[PDB]
Amino acid sequence: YAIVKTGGKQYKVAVGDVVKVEKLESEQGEKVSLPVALVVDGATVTTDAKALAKVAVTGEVLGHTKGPKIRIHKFKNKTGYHKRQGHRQQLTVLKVTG
Amino acid sequence: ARVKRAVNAHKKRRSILKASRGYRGQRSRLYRKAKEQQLHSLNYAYRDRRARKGEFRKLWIARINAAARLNDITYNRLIQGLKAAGVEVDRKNLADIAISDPAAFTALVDVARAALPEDVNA
Amino acid sequence: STKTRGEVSGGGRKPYRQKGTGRARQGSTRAPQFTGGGVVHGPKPRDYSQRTPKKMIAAALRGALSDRARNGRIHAITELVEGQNPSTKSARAFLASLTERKQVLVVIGRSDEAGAKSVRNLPGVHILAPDQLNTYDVLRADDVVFSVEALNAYIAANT
Amino acid sequence: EYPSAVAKARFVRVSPRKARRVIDLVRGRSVSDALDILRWAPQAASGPVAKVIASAAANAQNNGGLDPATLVVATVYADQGPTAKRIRPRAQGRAFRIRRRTSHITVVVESRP
Amino acid sequence: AVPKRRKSRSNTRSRRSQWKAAKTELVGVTVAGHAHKVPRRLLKAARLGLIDF
Amino acid sequence: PTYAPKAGDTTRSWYVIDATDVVLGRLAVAAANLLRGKHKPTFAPNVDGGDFVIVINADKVAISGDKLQHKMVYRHSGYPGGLHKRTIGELMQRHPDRVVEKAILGMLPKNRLSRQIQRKLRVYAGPEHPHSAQQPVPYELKQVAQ
Amino acid sequence: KLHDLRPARGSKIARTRVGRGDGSKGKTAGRGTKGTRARKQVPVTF
RNA sequence: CGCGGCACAUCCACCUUGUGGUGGGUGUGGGUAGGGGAGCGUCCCUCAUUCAGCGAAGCCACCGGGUGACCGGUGGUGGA
RNA sequence: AUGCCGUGGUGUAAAGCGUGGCAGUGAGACGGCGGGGGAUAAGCUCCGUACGUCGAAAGGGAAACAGCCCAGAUCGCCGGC
RNA sequence: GAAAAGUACCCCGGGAGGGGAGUGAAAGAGUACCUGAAACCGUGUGCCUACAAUCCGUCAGAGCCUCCUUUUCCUCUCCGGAGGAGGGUGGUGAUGGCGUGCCUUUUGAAGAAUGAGCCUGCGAGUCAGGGACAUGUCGCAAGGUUAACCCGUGUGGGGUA
Repeated sequence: YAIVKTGGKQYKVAVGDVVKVEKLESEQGEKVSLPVALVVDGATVTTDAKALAKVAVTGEVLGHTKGPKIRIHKFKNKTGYHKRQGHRQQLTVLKVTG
Repeated sequence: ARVKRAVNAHKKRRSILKASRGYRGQRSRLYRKAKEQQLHSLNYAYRDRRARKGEFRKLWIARINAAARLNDITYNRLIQGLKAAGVEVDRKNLADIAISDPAAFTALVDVARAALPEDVNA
Repeated sequence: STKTRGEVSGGGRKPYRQKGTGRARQGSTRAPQFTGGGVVHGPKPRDYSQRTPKKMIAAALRGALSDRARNGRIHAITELVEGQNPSTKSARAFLASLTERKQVLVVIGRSDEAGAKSVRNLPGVHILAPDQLNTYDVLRADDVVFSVEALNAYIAANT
Repeated sequence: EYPSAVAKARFVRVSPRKARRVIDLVRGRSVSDALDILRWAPQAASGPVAKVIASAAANAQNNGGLDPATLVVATVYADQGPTAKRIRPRAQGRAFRIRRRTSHITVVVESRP
Repeated sequence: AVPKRRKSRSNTRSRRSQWKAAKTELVGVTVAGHAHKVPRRLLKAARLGLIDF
Repeated sequence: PTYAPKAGDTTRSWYVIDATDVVLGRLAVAAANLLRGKHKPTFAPNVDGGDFVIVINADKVAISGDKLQHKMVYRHSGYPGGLHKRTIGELMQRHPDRVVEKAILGMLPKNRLSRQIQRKLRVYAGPEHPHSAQQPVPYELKQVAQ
Repeated sequence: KLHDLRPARGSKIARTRVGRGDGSKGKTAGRGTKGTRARKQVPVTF
């Protein structure tokens, strides 16, 4: 297995491993190379750029699954203040093969 | 033109109650009582997502400490060493490794131990 | 129309005095917030009309007519009668054979033999004399029908 | 599975909670023993209920064709009926309200060998 | 003395539910003809025929 | 995420501390963290994890006499006054197990798990521990590094 | 025609409904004080 | 700081090279009374269009949708 | 010493001025530094400061805490310093 | 309900009331009658709860229960998802962290400062005037504009005081 750095974040992945990640420039079926921080083959533990810049994670994208819908407002107190809004982060699903 | 404003009231009224299900007593039955609780509930969620982030950091750190002390090293020196080595690895996945693969964790400890300079002098 | 305080019968009595009752500051039984009460800022019978310039009216009207003429929607006729008597049937056949539309505005003048009679009972058909030629009707109707006399007086009036 | 029979009485002049107090004694009990209980209920308000259960027996046995000896009170309701009200004078001109609450009693019976 | 506040639905139902009648009965009650059941207290009267349904 | 908080995935072994020369503070602290499970990478405050801790020779806990004759323990009743004031040394002569137990309870969190954990503790004043059917695991104290 | 007919941009600004909530203008929504102004428009002369 | 999504001013390049928009960059975006700008929904009228006793409106539940005021769809009751 | 008026260069999306339209405030509190009344007093009170904060500002820390310390939240993140 | 077609008859029952039949398109149209909301009462039922204190929630989050996809497998296999693993909607939510209710008015409030028992409906910044100042936009252009009144029919044309 390996730890991949993507979206400013680190995810634990494996060959054939579906994981929800941040939105990036992709379509429906494209191997996007992503850098890693640590590669673990079960005993060997890597550390340096000699390996980190040597291998990567090439996974395809099957769709763009949306995230959870957040309904929110801010309410302070006796002042009278209700700041209503929403948010739903657009994500995309990555099927790890490399 | 009398408009009979009920419909406009009923929209948000039922919209709130069906989301209010789960509260106790009148908090899940009455509009004007449910409305208030949702104000505080959502402020709580607003701050608690941020707290959730920090709390998960703390749990991950604590578990890292446990593994490190089992490997006869403290958190302070562990992280310092990882910085000197250049291991830009998060605490989340570091803890996951600390559980599912203690051996690789120990290997990272040996890396950090090697990376530490010598002592408390500079 | 509506009805408010002062028009509603009663309500001058002030029961439930202001201390020792445990009740509200009543003051009158026909006040808005009491049922059977008066209306606040209600629909008073406004008589209103947006008085406008003659120049604006005339320009709008001739503008719309010019649009119909540019679009080929003018049907200038000489008369409309089987000699004297009216015929809804005949006018229906003629107009349906000529215009092929629903909404029709007709201009004849003060001639009630069949001009202002055959056109009745025809859904979507309105008829008026030039001096009463508004724009709402014109903009609504597509295939506008004019009599020769209507054009003569109208054009002469507008030089 | 359980071809039940239903009987009920409306506009009964008996207070709901008092009826509840009575019918709590008969949930899941046999018809004949339940009626015996109601015959010897000191509450002196079980009468109407016993009448209703009797109507369950008559319908279950005659309309349905079942054996009364095997009937069990599947469920019983003490529904809140149309409440009326009548005014009562008290001291100092205080005009209080005394209510006349009624109920609707629904009984379901079924054979449970 | 007055109730300062409403009692919660929970506690009002607990007190309301702590209001019940007793259950007493007897089986095997032999009288003339059908063995009608009575309570033990009135059994002797039943044996003497001093009841009516 | 986490993989520890899973029903059945808790190992509760029996550790034994011959708490003689050890001081009260350090003793109670080691028992506290060890009992709660902070030595494990699977620590999960939401659950009653950790191993069981057995305290031996509680009568011998290294407490300075300067506090044996000054530090007091207070047990209020609920009645006017009713402050059952009693010397810690006297408590050591009578029920030292209560002394140690109390010290630990004040080092554990004010929660229900305090009680679920507390029931995992066995403190006996004497040297001999009746419960040897299980596996006693002598535990020693240290300063790890740094 | 009328289904095309529309007005010029900039005319017919929305009427400002006042006492219609906090998101629009406020609870007092204009007479935002507690002195005379909250009950009466003051003579400009005085 | 990082990784991503909206917004107002401004800078730059295009479509009418500010009608109003399109692409990129910097900085900005706690806020009561209160000012400004743009919006959500209900009823009625007109015009055009259009579903409907092969089941409208209102109501109940369910699944989804928008940045918001909110919406759409499905199923049931009911019957204009 | 500070502080203030005015001038000449430099730097900063920009603040400012005059001119019109529509409002609010017109009771302020505390803390820091200088002062009077009071007793060398007060969670006192009347002033000053291009001193702040609260008021109208959430969050961290001070055990809990409107006014002190740090820090001015557009939204999301199971990422770091 | 369009119409009284007003539940004949039979069975419980003192009666009321109910049930089975039956009319009616429909009885989810029975005089207490279109639709039948909410507060409220009540029955059944999945989950939690009798060693534990916090505006009565949120976020973490175990394990049960409902439903459901893939799958070893039940090969009885031209049937099915029985069961199980795993995965995933919607409940319950053990246990931990966090956290002093709205509004009004106040220098200052969760309040031991006030008002609200709950639900439903109603309820508060609008209108007349060729009023007045400023503004956006639309006619004309040293002009512009009519009022009253007249004629005419949908509110059009005249009418210069």
